[PDB]
Amino acid sequence: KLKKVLDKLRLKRKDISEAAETVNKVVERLLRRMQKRESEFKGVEQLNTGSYYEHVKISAPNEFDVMFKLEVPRIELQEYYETGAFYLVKFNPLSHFLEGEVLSATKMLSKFRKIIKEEVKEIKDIDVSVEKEKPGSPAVTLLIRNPEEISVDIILALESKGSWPISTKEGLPIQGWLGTKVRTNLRREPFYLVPKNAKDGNSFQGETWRLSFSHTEKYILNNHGIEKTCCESSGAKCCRKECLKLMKYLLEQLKKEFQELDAFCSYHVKTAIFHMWTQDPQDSQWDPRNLSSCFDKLLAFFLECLRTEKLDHYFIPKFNLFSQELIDRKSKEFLSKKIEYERNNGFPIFDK
Amino acid sequence: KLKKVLDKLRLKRKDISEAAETVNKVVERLLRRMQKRESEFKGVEQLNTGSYYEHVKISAPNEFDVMFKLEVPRIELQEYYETGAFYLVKFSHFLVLSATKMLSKFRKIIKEEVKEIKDIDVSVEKEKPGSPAVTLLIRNPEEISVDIILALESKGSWPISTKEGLPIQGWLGTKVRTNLRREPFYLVPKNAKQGETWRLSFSHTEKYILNNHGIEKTCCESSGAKCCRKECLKLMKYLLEQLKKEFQELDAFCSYHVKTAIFHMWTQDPQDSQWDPRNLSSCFDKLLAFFLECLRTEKLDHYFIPKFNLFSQELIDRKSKEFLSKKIEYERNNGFPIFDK
DNA sequence: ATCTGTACATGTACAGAT
DNA sequence: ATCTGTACATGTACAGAT
DNA sequence: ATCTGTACATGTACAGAT
DNA sequence: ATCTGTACATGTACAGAT
Ligand SMILES: Nc1nc2c(ncn2[C@@H]2O[C@H](COP(=O)(O)O[C@@H]3[C@H](O)[C@@H](COP(=O)(O)OP(=O)(O)OP(=O)(O)O)O[C@H]3n3cnc4c(=O)[nH]c(N)nc43)[C@@H](O)[C@H]2O)c(=O)[nH]1
Ligand SMILES: Nc1nc2c(ncn2[C@@H]2O[C@H](COP(=O)(O)O[C@@H]3[C@H](O)[C@@H](COP(=O)(O)OP(=O)(O)OP(=O)(O)O)O[C@H]3n3cnc4c(=O)[nH]c(N)nc43)[C@@H](O)[C@H]2O)c(=O)[nH]1
Ligand SMILES: [Mn+2]
Ligand SMILES: [Mn+2]
Ligand SMILES: [Mn+2]
Ligand SMILES: [Mn+2]
Ligand SMILES: [Zn+2]
Ligand SMILES: [Zn+2]
Repeated sequence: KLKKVLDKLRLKRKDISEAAETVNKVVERLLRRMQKRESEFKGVEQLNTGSYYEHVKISAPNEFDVMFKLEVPRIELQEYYETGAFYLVKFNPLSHFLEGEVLSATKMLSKFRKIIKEEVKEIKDIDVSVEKEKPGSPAVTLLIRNPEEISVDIILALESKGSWPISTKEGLPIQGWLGTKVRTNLRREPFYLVPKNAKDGNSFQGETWRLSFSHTEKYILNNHGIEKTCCESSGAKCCRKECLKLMKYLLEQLKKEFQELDAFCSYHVKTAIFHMWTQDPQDSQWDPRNLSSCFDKLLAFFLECLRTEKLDHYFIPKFNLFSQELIDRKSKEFLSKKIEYERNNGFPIFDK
Repeated sequence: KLKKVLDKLRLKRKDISEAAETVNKVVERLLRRMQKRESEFKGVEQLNTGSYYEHVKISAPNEFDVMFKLEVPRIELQEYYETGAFYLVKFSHFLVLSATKMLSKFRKIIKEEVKEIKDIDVSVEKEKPGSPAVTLLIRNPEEISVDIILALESKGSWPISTKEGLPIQGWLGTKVRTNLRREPFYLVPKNAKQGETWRLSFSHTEKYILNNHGIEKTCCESSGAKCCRKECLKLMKYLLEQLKKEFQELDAFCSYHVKTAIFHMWTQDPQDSQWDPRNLSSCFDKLLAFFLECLRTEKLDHYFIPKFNLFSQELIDRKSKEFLSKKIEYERNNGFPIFDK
């Protein structure tokens, strides 16, 4: 039923290995070049993030997310107009990206990008170009034409080892689920800043960064139970990741047909399900035999977020991803009707 | 009932503070002398172990265990007569690495430093053979002992005899196990019974387990449910201590026996709900039953070293074991009279 | 001669394949 | 049920540098 | 290399509520 | 009698500074 859908969504070991071998070649080579010279990004380290590395990538192994993180000691953060998620950075190889002590995201991203393009240019091993910059994106995106099309977001990131910013104090409400020790430990890991890089025309546009908890989200996905043995070989298997996939698929399929859904992304579904997992902590509430009622209750939750125009960042409570400012009421009522319809007619869109 | 017993066993915030301040003074000072002065034990680091640091110490804060661990480069181990737990070490004034030679110098230093402490009342206990410890007796108005335990630290994968040990897969899980087994392992100068023999120590791992003892991550946390696993451990420790005070026939038994047994019980009964505080009685009782079966069958395997039987004939006489069986059985079947002294 | 950043060596969880 | 490739963590060997 | 500052877990003690 | 909330105490990991 939904079992058969997940079978379709299941990646193939063969495709995984073909995609993985090529992607690793390129990434490895880019990462070397960032140190290989007296470059401003020497010391940058690699951290694989996103769905593929969380084992929730569906349909094909054709999008990979990688974080090129750089430790910046001695950092002063200033929150950008109470938004919660956006900051200026202040205070050395970075010398050339400063705006009198302020660190320009776009200056740094540009140099990062220029290097990447140069390195890609000198790869006649594999078929690979760099995608035209999209505004409001921190990524340098590689398009690889293995006989199959594969995208890789290379994401520049600052790494701070200090305590997380105050706006996250009330975030990550895992106490009743994964517990206090997991939370304290996670919050001792560093936090990450990535360029916002929009070209809206607003003040500080080019010097604004945004927080990233991709590393933490990865730990959670791969350690998702109240019982330590959830999904392990001497444990009981849950259906938490399976729900995540199914919901990801509903949004993808809808997004490929209807352009009224451009404002929506998978991060919305991931955020929503983090909330659901907090709300329903017990592994027994995600029993595989209850895949249907579980997926259904996730859908119901998501619709309520759309209806009430409210879906809080899981790490930054005050930052509403479903604000009027970010997504139109119309866009939200439109997605509400499409989800409601699919739900009440057997999920036609799963058969396409 | 047994709730009332635990109250008696509960340490007092005041005594904890007084004992802790004095113990830390001494340990801090010993640790400095090992490093800040040019000794063979130059890079030695501190790691607190045992009941007090596991929060299972009963009655009084009067015995403290501390490990002075030393990072020692790539070493070769060779198993001492198949026991599983005892090894010779190989590859500087202690050379094959003699446990006794090393322990002696370690001890000499400690004695010298203790000698020049006019701050606090503190002597060094007469050496007990087949003990890895230098034991300090501190006469705060209250008597307090501190085992300073020399330990070699190896970063290599654990020895082959432990491959089948630490059977936590159905309890704490495979990820916890793999991770724990990536931590280093420790060799302690316990003389085996000879003089160049070390013994493995998993005090660091036992500490993680005591403080992360549930199948649910929230066991005993502030947004979790409280279990009675540590309470059973205390109760069983107390039964053994009280019995040991009365009967010399029980000199061969120690709390490590009880701790080992309960590790097995926790493995056998993984679910936090099987250690519900409302079931303190049935839980303690089933622990007793398990321990008697170990005594009856003369078998209690080291939790980390399966082939090493702590209840072998070679280590404890049949008579000693039948004697403890009768005493435990009696206490059990008459409401634990011994808990009222 | 010693030291070291880099690459290899070892081990295992996760999940896909048989 | 067993087997197998990938990703990821930690230990160690070593050519090139000091 | 060593030390201090910070944050929070695991305790204990006790009052007021259930 | 037990539970819940607060205060008070110790232990411990790690970052940033010296
Ligand atoms: N892969 C992917 N790309 C999408 C999706 N919807 C739109 N896009 C593309 O994103 C570009 C513009 O950026 P955006 O802000 O609209 O989209 C981001 C981000 O790209 C998307 C999720 O992408 P991901 O990080 O690769 O996701 P993951 O690996 O978890 O799953 P999968 O890739 O399999 O879907 O979500 C948006 N987003 C918004 N806020 C955040 C945030 O804080 N973190 C992250 N990680 N993403 C965020 C355009 O090219 C557009 O086409 C989509 O569903 N998937
Ligand atoms: N504290 C204590 N001392 C005891 C006990 N029974 C006997 N002793 C004294 O130890 C001397 C040496 O004999 P032993 O080798 O049989 O004793 C050891 C060890 O002393 C004892 C447990 O001591 P601990 O490590 O301080 O205990 P823990 O901190 O877990 O709890 P607590 O101190 O609250 O009881 O058990 C014996 N033992 C045997 N194998 C091991 C092992 O692998 N590890 C450890 N740690 N101990 C082991 C005798 O002369 C006597 O005076 C006793 O119950 N407690
Ligand atoms: Mn992705
Ligand atoms: Mn992406
Ligand atoms: Mn002890
Ligand atoms: Mn001791
Ligand atoms: Zn699971
Ligand atoms: Zn517990």
